[PDB]
Amino acid sequence: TTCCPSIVARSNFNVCRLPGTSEAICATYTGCIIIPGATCPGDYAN
Repeated sequence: TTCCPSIVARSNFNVCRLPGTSEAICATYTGCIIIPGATCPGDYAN
């Protein structure tokens, strides 16, 4: 599951993913995170 710290970060993440870039690279690129669960925390609400 991906969780993002802000709207901007999510929007950036989604563009990063368009060419097929791995989630892990898009995460470090944007500040979004990958978690094994489905429940994003309050400080990664977007």
